[PDB]
Amino acid sequence: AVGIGAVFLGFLGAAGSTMGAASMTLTVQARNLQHLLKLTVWGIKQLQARVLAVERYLRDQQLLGIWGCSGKLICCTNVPWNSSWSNRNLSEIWDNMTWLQWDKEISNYTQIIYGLLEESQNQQEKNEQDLLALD
Amino acid sequence: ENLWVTVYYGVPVWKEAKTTLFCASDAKAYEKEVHNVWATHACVPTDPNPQEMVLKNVTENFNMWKNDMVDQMHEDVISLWDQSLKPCVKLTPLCVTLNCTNATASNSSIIEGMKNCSFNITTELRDKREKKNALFYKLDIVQLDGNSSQYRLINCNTSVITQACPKVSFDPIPIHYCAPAGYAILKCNNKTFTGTGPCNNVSTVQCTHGIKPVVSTQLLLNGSLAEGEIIIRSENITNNVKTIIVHLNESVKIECTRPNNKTRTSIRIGPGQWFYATGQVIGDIREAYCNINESKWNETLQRVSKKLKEYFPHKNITFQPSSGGDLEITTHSFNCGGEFFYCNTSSLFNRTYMANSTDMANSTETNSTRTITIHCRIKQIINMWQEVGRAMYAPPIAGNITCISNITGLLLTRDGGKNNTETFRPGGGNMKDNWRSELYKYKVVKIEPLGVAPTRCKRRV
Amino acid sequence: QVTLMESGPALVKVTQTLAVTCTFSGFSIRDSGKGVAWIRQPPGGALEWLTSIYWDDTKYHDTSLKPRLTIFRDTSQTQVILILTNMAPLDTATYYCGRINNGGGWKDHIDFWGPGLLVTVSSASTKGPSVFPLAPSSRSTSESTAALGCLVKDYFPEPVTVSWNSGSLTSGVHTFPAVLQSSGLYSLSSVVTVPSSSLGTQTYVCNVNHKPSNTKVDKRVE
Amino acid sequence: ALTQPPSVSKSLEQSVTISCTGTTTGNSVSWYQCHSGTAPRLLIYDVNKRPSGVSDRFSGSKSHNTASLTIFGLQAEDEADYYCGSYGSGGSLLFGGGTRLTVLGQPKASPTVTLFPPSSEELQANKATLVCLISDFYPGVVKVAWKADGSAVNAGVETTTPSKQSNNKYAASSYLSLTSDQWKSHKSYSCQVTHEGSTVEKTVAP
Ligand SMILES: *[C@@H]1O[C@H](CO)[C@@H](O[C@@H]2O[C@H](CO)[C@@H](O[C@@H]3O[C@H](CO)[C@@H](O[C@@H]4O[C@H](CO)[C@@H](O)[C@H](O)[C@H]4NC(C)=O)[C@H](O[C@H]4O[C@H](CO[C@H]5O[C@H](CO)[C@@H](O)[C@H](O)[C@@H]5O)[C@@H](O)[C@H](O)[C@@H]4O)[C@@H]3O)[C@H](O)[C@H]2NC(C)=O)[C@H](O)[C@H]1NC(C)=O
Ligand SMILES: *[C@@H]1O[C@H](CO)[C@@H](O[C@@H]2O[C@H](CO)[C@@H](O[C@@H]3O[C@H](CO[C@H]4O[C@H](CO)[C@@H](O)[C@H](O)[C@@H]4O)[C@@H](O)[C@H](O[C@H]4O[C@H](CO)[C@@H](O)[C@H](O)[C@@H]4O)[C@@H]3O)[C@H](O)[C@H]2NC(C)=O)[C@H](O)[C@H]1NC(C)=O
Ligand SMILES: *[C@@H]1O[C@H](CO)[C@@H](O[C@@H]2O[C@H](CO)[C@@H](O[C@@H]3O[C@H](CO[C@H]4O[C@H](CO)[C@@H](O)[C@H](O)[C@@H]4O)[C@@H](O)[C@H](O[C@H]4O[C@H](CO)[C@@H](O)[C@H](O)[C@@H]4O)[C@@H]3O)[C@H](O)[C@H]2NC(C)=O)[C@H](O)[C@H]1NC(C)=O
Ligand SMILES: *[C@@H]1O[C@H](CO)[C@@H](O[C@@H]2O[C@H](CO)[C@@H](O[C@@H]3O[C@H](CO)[C@@H](O[C@@H]4O[C@H](CO)[C@@H](O)[C@H](O)[C@H]4NC(C)=O)[C@H](O)[C@@H]3O)[C@H](O)[C@H]2NC(C)=O)[C@H](O)[C@H]1NC(C)=O
Ligand SMILES: *[C@@H]1O[C@H](CO)[C@@H](O[C@@H]2O[C@H](CO)[C@@H](O[C@@H]3O[C@H](CO)[C@@H](O)[C@H](O)[C@@H]3O)[C@H](O)[C@H]2NC(C)=O)[C@H](O)[C@H]1NC(C)=O
Ligand SMILES: *[C@@H]1O[C@H](CO)[C@@H](O[C@@H]2O[C@H](CO)[C@@H](O[C@@H]3O[C@H](CO)[C@@H](O)[C@H](O)[C@@H]3O)[C@H](O)[C@H]2NC(C)=O)[C@H](O)[C@H]1NC(C)=O
Ligand SMILES: *[C@@H]1O[C@H](CO)[C@@H](O[C@@H]2O[C@H](CO)[C@@H](O)[C@H](O)[C@H]2NC(C)=O)[C@H](O)[C@H]1NC(C)=O
Ligand SMILES: *[C@@H]1O[C@H](CO)[C@@H](O)[C@H](O)[C@H]1NC(C)=O
Repeated sequence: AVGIGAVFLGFLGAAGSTMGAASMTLTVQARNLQHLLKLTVWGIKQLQARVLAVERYLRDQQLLGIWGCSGKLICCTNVPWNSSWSNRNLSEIWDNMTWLQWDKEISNYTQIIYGLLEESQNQQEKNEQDLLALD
Repeated sequence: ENLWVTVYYGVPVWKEAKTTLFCASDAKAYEKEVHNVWATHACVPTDPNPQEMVLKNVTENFNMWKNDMVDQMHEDVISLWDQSLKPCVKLTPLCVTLNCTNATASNSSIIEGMKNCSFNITTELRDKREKKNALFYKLDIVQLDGNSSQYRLINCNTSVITQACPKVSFDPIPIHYCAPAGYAILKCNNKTFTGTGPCNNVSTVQCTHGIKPVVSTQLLLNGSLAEGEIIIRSENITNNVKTIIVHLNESVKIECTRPNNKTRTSIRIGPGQWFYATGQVIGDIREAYCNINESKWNETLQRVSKKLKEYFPHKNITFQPSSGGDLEITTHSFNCGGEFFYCNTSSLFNRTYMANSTDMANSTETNSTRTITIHCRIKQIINMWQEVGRAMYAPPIAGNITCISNITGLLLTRDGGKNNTETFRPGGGNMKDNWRSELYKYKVVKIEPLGVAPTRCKRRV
Repeated sequence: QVTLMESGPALVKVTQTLAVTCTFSGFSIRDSGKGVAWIRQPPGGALEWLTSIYWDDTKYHDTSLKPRLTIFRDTSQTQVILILTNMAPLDTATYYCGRINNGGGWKDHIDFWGPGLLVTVSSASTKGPSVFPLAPSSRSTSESTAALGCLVKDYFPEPVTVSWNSGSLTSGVHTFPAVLQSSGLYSLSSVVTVPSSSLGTQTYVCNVNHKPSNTKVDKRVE
Repeated sequence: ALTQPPSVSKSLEQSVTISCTGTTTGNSVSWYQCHSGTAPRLLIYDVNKRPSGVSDRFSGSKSHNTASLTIFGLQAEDEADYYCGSYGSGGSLLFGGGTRLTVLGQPKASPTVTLFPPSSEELQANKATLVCLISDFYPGVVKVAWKADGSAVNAGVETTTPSKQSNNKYAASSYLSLTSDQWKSHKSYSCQVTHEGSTVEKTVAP
């Protein structure tokens, strides 16, 4: 069928180094898409992985649904980047750092950012009733 | 007024596509009785379930000559012979001589050059080598040395010298091909069963019903019967001589075997190899003696001239016996899994056919019952596969065998077709064209589950 | 577009060494299995590939000959080149370079072949041509039914070629393959159609050329 | 290498079939031909693929190992030597022995012939050459004879084997040679072809 980009999904290999060019071209980085009786075992074991990789991919789709980003490839919501997050600044991130560096910077705050998304999404739903609760 | 773009998923559409396919096969014709055998290998058991839904109001293009499946299963299958390439015996990779005049057995046989012979100029020129001996018929007496020849082992002079020994199996199992997921197989039907251009009662399947191997030079046999009359198929039937095929209502029989007995004297030859030096003269009096129920042949030709009157108007029309060259071109072909054999289509098939307001002169004969007998050749040293440098001296089998067949169709060519008495012969074709049989029913498609159209609906912003 | 050429010496000495060069249109395009090759054919024999090079200096070599041959270029100088061992005179042949266009990395195209080189070997060196006009002393034809030309002799080796008033009077020509003059030299004939009774109102010219000596000479037929 | 037959002969009306054998892989064999004394010409490519814009009578075709070539309407001009070419291991490009073609039923034609006398610059050196030219004949058959009075061929028997023209007709030449006194003392100055046993003659005079 098709070749491999680290994994049969997710397609790492266009690492881009600078996050700038990588993000500014993220679309094309996926839009390009016994005789033999032991061939049972040599189908079974990678089949297991192949299926469980799709299950991993579905875990990701669940989070994307949870943040209200279903099917999106770039996405955003209400939440501000409210000052205390490292001050590396827009014009001083992408052009001078890499995705692997940015994780090695940002790794502390992950669950907190995810919780801030969760809360904001759940508020954004009911906030519309401030206009629509007419009965 | 204006328009805009919109997209749909689940849209009913496909496109024709080259691909591999995977095969279902008989569930018991191989079993634990045949360890590691090539027929036991690879492709799966049989599926009882092939459903359909109708293409109500709906029709599709076909072309049996264009379709790739001929190559798909011309590939795979011939690898049986690649698996069968057993090494030459230590005595005979070189062009050895053999010495005899009458047979080394108690007599030379009742029919033709069966004058069995020892190896003599044989590597070491030693009793352990020269005591060993072979069954004879024909090509085995080819000239070597001078006059009073010590005869040539001809098998040495080609790129592969080998034998497919009797443990190997050649049973024509019905394969049932199914396309990969998201591909589909479409089946053409109408009484107009032509097999190229548009087709009306076209139909859908997950898999084909069973279709079987065949290995004939001129007469196709032992398989898919026609729908209820006779029909002819060609790439461009207007052509002078390019190959033609004919498909039959009623399976006319061939009534013969060549039961000439030779005993099971196989030998663990040389350095612990194996060979099939079948000897002795019990049951030696016997021949192919072949026969056919003549009327059941006669009907075809006498109908066929009417069919040809539609393709070639008013002319007298003709068949002649098969074209010359090697015996194989000169003949229809078979092996039972016992002996290689070649019957004289180059004596038979000699009829002219009148085609004015005719009521006469279209046959062998009329009104006798009677049937007929015919005579046929054997070739025990074979270029075992055509179009490859491979050759074998065949391993024989004792007594009579459970064999006979019946005919599904003719392989045909229009030799001499520039003058009245419009002429044809049996034979021609690629070895591939065996597998044209029934496959005119099918084509393979890939599904394409989305598409785009105009609409009046302007999207939100 | 596209055309290829090859060139080198007109003769090599017995147990000396050949070298040859090849230049072209189609200039260093990095196309569909794109490369260049060297091929030879023994005197009146079959074809024989030697070697070839592709859209980078990936390059490949014959098993049977290997040490006998070597291949390179200066890319900037736009000749493909071939260099060889010392020579047994059996290596005399028709030699050619050619262009390659093998698909995505399979499926053969040798899609252009050059005019070739008369690679010839002997213990002896070159010898230059002698030329003679052939028009007879007594005559009987009339109108444009006649044809006339020049003999060439005493040179070694080939090629020599002839043209008719720098191409301008080329019509109704016959040319014959050259034959070995039995002293170990060569000889040639070529002929052009002419008016039987009107020679001297126009002049018909054998423009003879011989590459090994580079000798080029013009003579009247009449 | 690529094994193929040495020679093929058939009637001018007949669509001839030729084949060569791939020793390994094979399913990328190109075809080329060799009308003699000249650079070769491209034929079929990939497999079965027609070369762009060359003569359309040469027939795109396929086989799995007996790689096959054919002509549709055969023509007299098609007499030449035909070659298979192949990819192989690591760029080991492989090639055939050739197969010659002959186009029977062709008429074929009787020789066109010419003879020319010796030249003054030979006469200055005690030399003389008679130049005999033989052309436009069919089949590719020749023998040649001479009558420098009753004398046999002298100072260079030097005569071509049969060679093809621009048309499918054939040609040769011969160069009977003398001293200038042999030329002056002789009086018959004649060359004769004997092509297919047909008597065809030319002679020169002062
Ligand atoms: C980081 O570190 C990496 C290494 O870990 C570096 O990658 C390596 O890069 C070099 C090139 O820069 C590459 O070189 C290899 O050299 C071999 C020896 O020269 C060459 O082998 C050939 O061997 C035959 C033997 O008879 C000779 O005839 C050849 O002349 C010879 N040389 C060449 C140049 O051919 C290796 O060949 C590669 O390519 C062929 C291609 O052939 C196929 O494609 C054709 C397309 O038309 C087709 O016609 C053919 O039929 C073939 O299908 C392949 O067949 C080979 O498998 C091989 O791939 C090769 O040139 C190393 O191989 C690289 N290593 C890796 C792992 O990729 C990297 O550059 C470093 N980078 C930095 C920044 O440091
Ligand atoms: C292949 O295998 C099939 C099946 O085994 C063979 O048989 C076919 O059988 C049918 C049914 O019997 C045949 O059709 C019949 O043909 C008879 C002859 O038709 C001619 O003569 C009549 C006058 O009798 C003319 O009117 C007509 O135009 C023809 O010139 C008819 O007598 C039969 O009539 C019956 O059917 C009609 C229609 O329903 C009824 O209304 C009538 O009352 C009557 O009962 C009938 O039509 C058919 O001919 C056979 N097929 C063919 C093609 O031969 C095949 O013979 C066999 N071989 C071949 C070559 O196909
Ligand atoms: C066309 O279709 C027919 C019908 O299926 C085929 O002929 C039958 O082939 C099968 C399979 O061989 C026969 O059944 C079994 O044959 C065994 C003998 O094998 C010999 O014969 C085959 C060829 O048929 C050779 O290739 C092989 O080398 C051997 O020489 C028997 O051992 C089996 O025995 C069992 O059945 C018999 C009764 O038949 C019992 O008495 C036994 O006790 C035992 O239970 C079995 O017979 C079958 O008999 C064949 N039938 C006919 C009518 O010939 C054709 O082969 C096939 N192909 C072609 C091109 O026509
Ligand atoms: C050419 O070779 C082919 C292939 O061998 C022959 O094809 C078909 O062969 C059968 C059997 O010889 C002929 O007879 C009919 O067969 C069916 C199927 O067996 C019978 O129907 C019922 O079948 C079941 C299961 O087998 C059985 O339990 C029932 O008892 C049986 N009968 C009934 C009433 O239910 C049917 O009775 C016949 O016996 C076929 O006719 C034949 N196929 C065709 C389309 O004709 C072919 O006969 C052969 N021809 C020649 C001349 O050699
Ligand atoms: C969150 O980020 C920190 C820093 O990038 C990750 O490493 C941990 O950082 C603390 C604070 O620097 C280390 O504690 C102590 O820091 C002082 C000053 O640097 C130093 O002198 C002490 O020796 C000590 O290191 C802590 O040890 C360090 N952890 C490790 C294992 O080195 C932290 O892991 C990140 N956590 C997540 C979940 O991202
Ligand atoms: C060659 O084939 C023909 C045609 O099958 C055979 O001739 C005749 O065949 C028919 C059946 O097709 C026989 O009809 C049956 O006759 C019996 C009475 O004997 C009757 O009860 C049945 O209802 C049916 O009508 C017919 O008898 C038969 N005639 C003759 C003279 O044979 C022929 O036998 C075959 N020959 C051989 C050696 O294969
Ligand atoms: C019986 O078989 C032989 C082969 O063993 C046929 O051989 C030749 O076949 C071609 C085509 O029919 C003829 O042109 C040849 O004249 C045949 N040669 C010989 C020596 O017979 C033969 O045709 C068949 N028998 C008959 C009587 O036709
Ligand atoms: C955002 O506000 C919270 C308090 O609501 C504070 O703890 C945090 O440091 C601020 N900055 C970021 C980037 O989280």
